[PDB]
Amino acid sequence: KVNSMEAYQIPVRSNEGSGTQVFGFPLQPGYSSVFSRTLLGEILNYYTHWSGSIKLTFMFCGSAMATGKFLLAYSPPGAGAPTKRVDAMLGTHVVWDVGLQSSCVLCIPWISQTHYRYVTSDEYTAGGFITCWYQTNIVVPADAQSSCYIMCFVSACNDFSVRLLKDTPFISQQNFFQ
Amino acid sequence: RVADTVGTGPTNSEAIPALTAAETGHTSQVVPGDTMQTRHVKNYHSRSESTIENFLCRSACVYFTEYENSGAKRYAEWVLTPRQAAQLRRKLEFFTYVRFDLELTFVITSTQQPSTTQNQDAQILTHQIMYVPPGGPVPDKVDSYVWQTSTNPSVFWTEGNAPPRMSIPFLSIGNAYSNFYDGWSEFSRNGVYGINTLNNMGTLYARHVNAGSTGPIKSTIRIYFKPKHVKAWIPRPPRLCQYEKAKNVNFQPSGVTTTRQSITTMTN
Amino acid sequence: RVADTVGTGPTNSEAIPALTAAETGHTSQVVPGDTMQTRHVKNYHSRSESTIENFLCRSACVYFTEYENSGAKRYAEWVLTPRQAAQLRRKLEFFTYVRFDLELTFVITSTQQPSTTQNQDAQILTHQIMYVPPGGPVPDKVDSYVWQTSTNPSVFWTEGNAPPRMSIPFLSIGNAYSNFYDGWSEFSRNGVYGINTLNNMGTLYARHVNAGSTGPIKSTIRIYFKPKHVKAWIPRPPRLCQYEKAKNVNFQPSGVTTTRQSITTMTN
Amino acid sequence: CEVPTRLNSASLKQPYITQNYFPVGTVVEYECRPGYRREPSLSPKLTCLQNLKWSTAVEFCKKKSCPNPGEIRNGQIDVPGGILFGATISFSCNTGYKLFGSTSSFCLISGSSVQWSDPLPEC
Amino acid sequence: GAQVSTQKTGAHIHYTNINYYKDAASNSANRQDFTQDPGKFTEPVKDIMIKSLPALN
Amino acid sequence: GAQVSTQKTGAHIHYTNINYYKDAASNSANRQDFTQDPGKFTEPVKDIMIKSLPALN
Amino acid sequence: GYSDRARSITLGNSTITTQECANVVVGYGVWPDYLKDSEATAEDQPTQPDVATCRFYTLDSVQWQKTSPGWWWKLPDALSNLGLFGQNMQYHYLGRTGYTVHVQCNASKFHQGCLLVVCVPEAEMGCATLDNTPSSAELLGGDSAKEFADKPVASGSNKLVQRVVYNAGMGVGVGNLTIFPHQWINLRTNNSATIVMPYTNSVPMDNMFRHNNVTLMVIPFVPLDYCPGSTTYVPITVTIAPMCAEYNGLRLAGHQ
Amino acid sequence: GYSDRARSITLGNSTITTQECANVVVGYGVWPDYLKDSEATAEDQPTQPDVATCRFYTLDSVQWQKTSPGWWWKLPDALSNLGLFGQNMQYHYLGRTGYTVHVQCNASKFHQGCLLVVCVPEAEMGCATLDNTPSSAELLGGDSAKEFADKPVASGSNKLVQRVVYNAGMGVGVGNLTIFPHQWINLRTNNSATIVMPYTNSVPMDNMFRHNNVTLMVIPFVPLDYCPGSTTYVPITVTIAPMCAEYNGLRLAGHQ
Ligand SMILES: CCCCCCCCCCCCCCCC(=O)O
Ligand SMILES: CCCCCCCCCCCCCCCC(=O)O
Repeated sequence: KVNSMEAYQIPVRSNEGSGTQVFGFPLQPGYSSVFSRTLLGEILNYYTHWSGSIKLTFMFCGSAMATGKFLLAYSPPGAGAPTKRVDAMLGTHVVWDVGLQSSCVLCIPWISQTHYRYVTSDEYTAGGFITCWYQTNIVVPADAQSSCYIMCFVSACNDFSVRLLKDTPFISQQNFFQ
Repeated sequence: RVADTVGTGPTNSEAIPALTAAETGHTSQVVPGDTMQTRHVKNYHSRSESTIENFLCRSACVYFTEYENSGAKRYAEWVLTPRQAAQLRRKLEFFTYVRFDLELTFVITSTQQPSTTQNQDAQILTHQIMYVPPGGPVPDKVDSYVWQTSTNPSVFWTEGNAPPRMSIPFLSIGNAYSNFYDGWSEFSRNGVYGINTLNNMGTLYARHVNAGSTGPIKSTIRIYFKPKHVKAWIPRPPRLCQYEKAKNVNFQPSGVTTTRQSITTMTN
Repeated sequence: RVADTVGTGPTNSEAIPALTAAETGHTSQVVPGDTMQTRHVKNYHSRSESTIENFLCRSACVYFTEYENSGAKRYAEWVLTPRQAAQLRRKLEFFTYVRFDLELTFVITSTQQPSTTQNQDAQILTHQIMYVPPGGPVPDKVDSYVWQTSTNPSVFWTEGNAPPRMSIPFLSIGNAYSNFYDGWSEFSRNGVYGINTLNNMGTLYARHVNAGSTGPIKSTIRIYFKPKHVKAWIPRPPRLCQYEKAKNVNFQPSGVTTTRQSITTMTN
Repeated sequence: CEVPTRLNSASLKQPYITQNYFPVGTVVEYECRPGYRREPSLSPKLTCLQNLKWSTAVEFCKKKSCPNPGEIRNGQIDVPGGILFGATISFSCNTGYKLFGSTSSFCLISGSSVQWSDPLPEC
Repeated sequence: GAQVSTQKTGAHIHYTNINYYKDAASNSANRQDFTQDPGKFTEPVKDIMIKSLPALN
Repeated sequence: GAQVSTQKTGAHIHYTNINYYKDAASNSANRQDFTQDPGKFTEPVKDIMIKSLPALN
Repeated sequence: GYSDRARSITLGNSTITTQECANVVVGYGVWPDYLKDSEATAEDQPTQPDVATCRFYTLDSVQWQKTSPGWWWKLPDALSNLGLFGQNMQYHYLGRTGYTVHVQCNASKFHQGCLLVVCVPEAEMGCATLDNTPSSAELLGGDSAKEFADKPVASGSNKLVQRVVYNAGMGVGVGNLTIFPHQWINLRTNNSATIVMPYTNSVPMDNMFRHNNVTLMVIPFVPLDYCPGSTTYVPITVTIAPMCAEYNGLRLAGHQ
Repeated sequence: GYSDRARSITLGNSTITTQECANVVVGYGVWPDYLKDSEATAEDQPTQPDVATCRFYTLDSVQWQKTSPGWWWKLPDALSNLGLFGQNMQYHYLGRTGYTVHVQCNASKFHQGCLLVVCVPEAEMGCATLDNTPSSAELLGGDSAKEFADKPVASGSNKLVQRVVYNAGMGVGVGNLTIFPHQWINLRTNNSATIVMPYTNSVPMDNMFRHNNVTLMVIPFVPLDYCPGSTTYVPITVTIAPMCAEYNGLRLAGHQ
């Protein structure tokens, strides 16, 4: 899916159940494969440390007749990633109601024990886990597609900051480009 | 200094800071206090290591070439470009147009090439580096008449001292340097396509002023660029692929990111 | 300046400055005048060589490593730590948390390794030292692409001059450096136990920029630390045992002091 | 062009290793070496440029992951270097329980995948 | 004609500078220009979008 | 912006200093901070213990 | 310039956006507050966790079928095992908490139905057998919903609960339940219901384990309907948020 | 007109009367307080239980024999399973708490001995084997005390903790431990020790499970003694009271 535009689409649908999981990934804006290539992650990979809050905006790209309800949750470290909606409910969540507005904003706050966190993988500077769950279900009428996609946009808040400069691990070279 | 957090309490109102519309192409200006209860925090953190000047103001090796004191290769020549290397090129192509003064440093190091010659006894090597703007008489040999440098700027450096360094002005006919050019050099839409149309910054030459010894010595010169007083406009997305040629933006297609086991996996 | 003595005379009172209670965990504030007759002495002695900054502000060798201009070992790499040596480590572990700027000095000395090669004639050696913060592309070879140092700080030093030296800021995500850590890196109470949890200060590399000669030369680099502007908290007792590993506080048990012939012997 | 660049994760395919002549515009192809899975995003191909140099090569394969070491009874497992191809996990027991079996378990390549050759001790 | 300015200090001191050359393209790079304006790139909409209000009305 | 301070002299003289760098983490170490406060470690008891008085009463 | 159809509620570290909802109902005109020093009886200092206990808790969903009678939740016993709210409730002897109930059910413009959300204080429930009272394993089940019935429960020798939907389990007309704070969810208009309830009791504080202050009942008055081809699984989700909760009487854990 | 030998301390719903005690020691001259808004880093609103968590907790006693080397308690891990203090510590990610330690040991006018009570911050402990660090099952045991040793622990292939009393397990002289807040219990003078400790760390908050801020050590410097005919069982009891405790980062329960 990385050699496509499908890497960008979050595939929600209508199922005979309630409380299942949509996606999930850890809060590492510059090391995790999900975040290491956005504009934020590309700027981070030039700096050793980072600090501040994160904005995650989710936009529903289904029909105008489809209706849904989701739970978007952040859970700080100390216990593993939640495996059930009830466990995720106990963290910092937002209930998204898909109405006339097509977008909702989950703001991941700064809950570090230090002032700054390392961009590279480090157990001591743990970030937490971000997950999504079906609050209710995606109810569609007849003659309307039941399989829909969400899209996620990442942004930094006005209290974000980065520290020591370093070289990017991405660009590489074996001879001089002539 | 980053904005301090504002303490907030519970809410049961009609204000909806969370729900927005991304279609308008507008980034939301939401703070954490809109979606939860927060405390008052005073932030002393500063965005001082994020200024474009500070980010780009660091010396970087853009090229290195070698010359000898015997044989056919007696002098070295480089057409100046900042696209030969990967690191500074990628750092500079975050923006479309840039404008900066330059600080130029050279690091020259000699090395005794192996030879059967005996009774070797070298003296202090002295090097000359010369800059020829477009239209100058380029040296065709090492003992040429153009190394007089009547108007061309030149530096003489004896081995065993602090490395040479000079300051360069903007030196551009255009109001800003262009990192990207979408067009050709001829009005008939053929010829040189791309940023090679605007690269006319001149040529650089280096030689040994003396031979020093009766044994062959190979000298290597490394060139370090440092942008000072930088002004940047029109930010652009970073290179996802790997650079291939300095002259063209030709690339080999690559995946958008790396893969993971599943959409619900917290391990890369 | 130390407090001056106060003259005292004889006493037949109920005040009992000598008798106290050590159980309260309080040190007595008694002067010599309480228990005897004294004269007035004006003391000009000063406690100026006892300030923590002055005590810790002296250069100390923390490590030294060697590299060559031929063969397999062409460059040297050290993960930065102040626990490799004994002297500065013991001086620094008088306190739990410290906070200081750093002054870094390097002493590099070459030495001609014995070889059967003849007609040897060396040129001036030039060395490069590079600092890679955590997450950088570490050099896998000597002629790698990362020695361009686009953003990584680097120094170029030619042999036969004053030794190189730069100033380092606090560079810590924590509010103070910790000399001791009682805990693990994982929340499940397993993994790395101890001060190794917080050591993420980066890595240092050193190489010859040229080969210089056709004969092998081994260069040794020594690294000297100097703490400036030091702030210390929570004093701790000095190490009675001898350090074994830099990573762990593991020690071999040792006697409390040395022995003497008898409890009434004035000779050790 | 000279012999293609050597990588720490990939090796030339069968036609390329034998070939000793590479004209301008020649494409060679790599393959994952044992113990290395292939990253889908990167393409393992190198073209010969006009300056008689190959195109930039990036590692086209990543190390494989040995299965979770599991949970031993009445003891602990260090797992110091992670669980990638070539790791080494150590085993231990609590005060009063004697380890019987092997002490370590290297992650090695057993067949088509990576496995831990040593079994779990009992204590 | 010396310039006295403030150094970079932590929160929670002055330096002196003289220019020796007559070109102004030869002076030390300016490391103290902390000025931000994200309005050009973020929030570029012609009509102001108040946060608490519905984006589409 | 030069600073004139007093040197270290015996008991029973001024020096001049200028800062050339813009970082404040690059200035000379401060060798003159003679300040003491042993109350935190010595005499840490909640209730003040006058010397001449009996410690336990 | 906004619309009164959307609404957001923030409590602790949780936030709930309705987007399409009717006006919030506030108990008996009273907003939940703390206990006054002129109405108190217990002399020890109370504890007020504030953020840990006063957050949105989301129970497990149920399914709205075409023949669903209805469901009920005893409010103190639903959150008994959830987060720090349940923990403090166990250790302490007396507690006092207000609630916010947010019921959610969405459907398409082609689905039809009508639910009644009623918060009933002191909802004592009768028994199928006249001789004995209903058991606890029958009256209240935490972590799940309790369902009503469409046919009268058989009498005999048991400790069951009469579950007839029309009698509401309390020997009253289900239509007359609109005396308590109530909200209606109409699938053609609403998608959620929000009711804020203060603390109601004859006493300043009480033991939550042995006494249930209020019982939340959701009953489909007009059945669910749709035409073949549209989504057949339509769930109903309930979110509860303790408000101004405080406890007195710290002792050993457990209600034994 | 009173005597400075008696003293009472009230915290929450607990009270401790000494009757015969030395002056209370207060940390480094600092009294434990809350976190200031100019030194904070985490942006969410903290919780402050106040009465539920800040009360006297009494651990299980130990026995002072004639040859007892000494005992140690990692302070955050001792109260991990006790009351609502342990519960909030599990659910929350960050915590910050000050302590009050009250050690009690009484005896008759014919018994003799001397204990040292020292609160040691960041008491990292070495291992019997140089190659590996000590395990958690060895470093800290909650609900019980950890004992020192009189003879050097045998080295080999293990994850034991060096327990020599003289080296204090930290490669330092046990006599030089009087640098940290310390109090002495002399059986001819004292019967209890009281030490108030503030929050010490290089960071504003921390995870209690993976990091121990301070370790309380009681060591008999002068041995216990008596003449035949008098009481031979002399225990030592330890009481800890969390002060100005607050937590940030409410999530799922457990430290996994
Ligand atoms: C010995 C004296 C030598 C002087 C040589 C001066 C060379 C000037 C080079 C100017 C480089 C300008 C790079 C512009 C890059 C761009 O187009 O963005
Ligand atoms: C050529 C330039 C090289 C620059 C290298 C910079 C290395 C910085 C090292 C910082 C050491 C900090 C030591 C902290 C010790 C402690 O934790 O107490």
